[PDB]
Amino acid sequence: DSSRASLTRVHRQAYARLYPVLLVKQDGSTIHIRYREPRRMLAMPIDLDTLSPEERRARLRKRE
Amino acid sequence: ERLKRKIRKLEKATQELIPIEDFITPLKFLDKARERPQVELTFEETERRALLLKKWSLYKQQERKMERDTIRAMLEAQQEALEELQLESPKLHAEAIKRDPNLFPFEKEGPHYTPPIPNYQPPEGRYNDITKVYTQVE
Amino acid sequence: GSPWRLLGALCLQRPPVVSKPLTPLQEEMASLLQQIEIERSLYSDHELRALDENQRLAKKQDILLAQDLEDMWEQKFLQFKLGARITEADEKNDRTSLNRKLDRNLVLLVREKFGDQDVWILPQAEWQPGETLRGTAERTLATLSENNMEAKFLGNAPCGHYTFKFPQAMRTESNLGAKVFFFKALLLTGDFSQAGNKGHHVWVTKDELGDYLKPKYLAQVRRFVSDL
Amino acid sequence: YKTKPTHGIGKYKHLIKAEEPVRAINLGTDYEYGVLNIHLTAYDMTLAESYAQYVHNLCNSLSIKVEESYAMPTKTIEVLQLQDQGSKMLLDSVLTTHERVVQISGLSATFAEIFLEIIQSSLPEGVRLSVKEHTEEDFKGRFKARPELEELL
Amino acid sequence: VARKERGWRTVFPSREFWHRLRVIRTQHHVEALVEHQNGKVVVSASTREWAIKKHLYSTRNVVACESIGRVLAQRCLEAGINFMVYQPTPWEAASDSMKRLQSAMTEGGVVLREPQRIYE
Amino acid sequence: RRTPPLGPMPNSDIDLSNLERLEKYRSFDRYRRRAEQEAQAPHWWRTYREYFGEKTDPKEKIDIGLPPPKVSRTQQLLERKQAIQELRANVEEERAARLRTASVPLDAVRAEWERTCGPYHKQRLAEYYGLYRDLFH
RNA sequence: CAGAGUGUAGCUUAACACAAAGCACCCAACUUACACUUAGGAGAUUUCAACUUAACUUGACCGCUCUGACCA
Ligand SMILES: [Mg+2]
Repeated sequence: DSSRASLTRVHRQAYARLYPVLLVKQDGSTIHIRYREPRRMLAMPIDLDTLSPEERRARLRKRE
Repeated sequence: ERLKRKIRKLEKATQELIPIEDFITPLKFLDKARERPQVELTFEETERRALLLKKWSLYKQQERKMERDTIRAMLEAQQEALEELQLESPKLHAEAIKRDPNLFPFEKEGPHYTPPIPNYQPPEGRYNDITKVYTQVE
Repeated sequence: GSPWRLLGALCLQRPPVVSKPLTPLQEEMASLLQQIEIERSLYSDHELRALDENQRLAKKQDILLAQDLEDMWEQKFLQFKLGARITEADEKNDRTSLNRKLDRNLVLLVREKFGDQDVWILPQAEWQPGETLRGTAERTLATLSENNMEAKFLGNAPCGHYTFKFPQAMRTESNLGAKVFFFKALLLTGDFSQAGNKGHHVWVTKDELGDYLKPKYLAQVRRFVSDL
Repeated sequence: YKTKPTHGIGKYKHLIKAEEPVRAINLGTDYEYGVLNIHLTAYDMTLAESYAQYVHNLCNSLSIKVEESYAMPTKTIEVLQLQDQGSKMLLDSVLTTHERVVQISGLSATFAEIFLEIIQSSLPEGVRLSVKEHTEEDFKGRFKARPELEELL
Repeated sequence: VARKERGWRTVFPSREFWHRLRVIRTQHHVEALVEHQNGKVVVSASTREWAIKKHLYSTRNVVACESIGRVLAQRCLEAGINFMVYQPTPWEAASDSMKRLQSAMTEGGVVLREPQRIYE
Repeated sequence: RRTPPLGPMPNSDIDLSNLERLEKYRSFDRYRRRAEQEAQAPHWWRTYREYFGEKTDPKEKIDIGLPPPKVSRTQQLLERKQAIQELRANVEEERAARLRTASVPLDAVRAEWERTCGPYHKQRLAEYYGLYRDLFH
């Protein structure tokens, strides 16, 4: 299962403290990660540039 | 003619591997200000950590036993089917032992912690990559 | 030829959607590993930013302190609601839905009528000359209730095989029985449509496989079906 | 001595595979795959490294030759989320992507389904498993580019 | 004055001794032997023995290796064996198990170094 | 002119067709363990054991002592297994072993040793000292 | 259900007794990883009797595999 190789720690001799952070993906699924600051959740945003030009013409008003 | 001679000699420079950031320690870490106080541990705590790691050795061993048994069960089941298929239809068996051509690339994603929320609108933004560029120079 | 009908079966599996819940010992080992990580870890940028605030208190320009930032961060997390790991299907025990038992791996079981009897089996289709045995298994997916399911067949070798013999009335020199060869596949995307969801299909885990399958049939299905 | 029955009692080089003191390509037979690359990409460096170690040790248990185990250059991405009631994107967080590659050769045709099942089921959360057949393009991806060479082209 | 088997310079271990201490560590047990250069075993202590095994929590840890040394040292003195050579590998010598086992032998009266042969 | 070997040659079972697939030693200790075992075995070729090893009668040494005592292995194994489980149960025993403070009572060891392996260790010592060779031929 | 063989933990024609052994395994540290090495971890005679003894020979007992029957 997922727990087969999940439980671990940073194996570097010198490393800065990392805090567990829930990364919320665009679909809304969340995965635990290690982040520099003691945040509780991180949300990955939808990138506007990827949007096609036909949609952006009509999504310009929708974005508002 | 001069251009051709140069092209032949260009390959003498061997390729150089791209450094890996993960292995390279950051310089900021060297500073002794960014050092944990290194608090010592109590006697009772060392017992709890030692006994816990003893339990971990055996729990992991049982985990490996199930994985080893699972592969053994699958291998025997697959072999028996291959033996039966050969007897029943040798021509069909020959196809079954061939290597799958369209199998790869095989891409799989780890299971998330929570399932995706149906109605979730992520606040739009932009992804900017800071990856450096390393070019080999004679 | 032979009195054995060659049939190909499909072992369609839905791989875990969510990570499994850590067990008691794993819950302890996880905390110990986190504790050990902190002890051997150098001070983080946020940690140092907080030490400066402590020095300021002893003596007596960022208005927001390190602790103040953490308070704001916590508020946002509490507001956000995570997707339920245990779905509404688990409450209703609706075994016809791909939503239930996200952590576990489900298998597809279809009810077909054989000898005027309702028997749960893996989707199967009779072999047609000129097609590989795995080709038959792929055909089983198409020859089902209306569905958009897409599957990734892993390899061409049969995972397992179950042999049964027809009853005396059906049993004859021409048709004694059938040879069923199973083929594993992963359900990448898609599900049975609402029109085809009336019944005769149940997504079940390995533990629940015995409830629907026969004794001898179950014994062979379990071998290749992964417990993990 | 040559004549004596014990001639050759101390020959050992046949026992050891000869090694010669740019790299030949390897492909597979109709019943075996060629060199394969197992790409373990995960935002958490520990999880990527952890599963790379697990896959390597699993290959040893199955007597599967592991040609090489290494890492790819870390990928850093800046997540600039729109500031409230503002038209200018502001940096919110930096996310690194860490990739570990385990190279295996000689994987059997029949056994491939068994191997993929085991390493697919044990995948940790947030870790992406991509298995690709080895190719010269991949090996050149770990070596720096030569603009000067391209300029001469 | 007895001659030691000199030679064997290109191979390991040396044969230039009258008695040697050999420690055999298995997956489950620890064994220490004192044997003559001719291959005969003079005295031995092993965790397989019930006399030693019943007083040990584990028969494969450092404590077992130290206990074997203490027991073997007593049996050595009773057999009149005061000197022997110990021929470990680089990793065996560094290990704490062999350090503790050697200390027990020396604290038990065994020198672990043999006197030089008297040629004249 | 070549002479056929007078027996199985060393390193002949090793299949050279699949050299890469064979399991290597990987460690000095594993090779040495196998090397010592091979040396002990008898060989058709000339060996150091022949010229330097003592020549003794092949017939087994006559045993002129008292008969061995009768022991019930099933009961003996039962009690010993229960004794070790009792010893290992104690938390103090595990802690002493983990912290490397535990020791064995030398006096108690020798008392049990005399009852169990001591007669066979004294026989080995007497054999090494030549007492049997000189006292009972 | 019936017949047949079969039984030490994963393997072993390990087990004379002085003893359930050797190796294969699992964790931690080292190693990018592997390997090596160090320091740790888990353990079996299916069960009960049969003349002292019996992991071993006898019977039952239980498990195991194989074959045939039942068997859509
Ligand atoms: Mg390891």
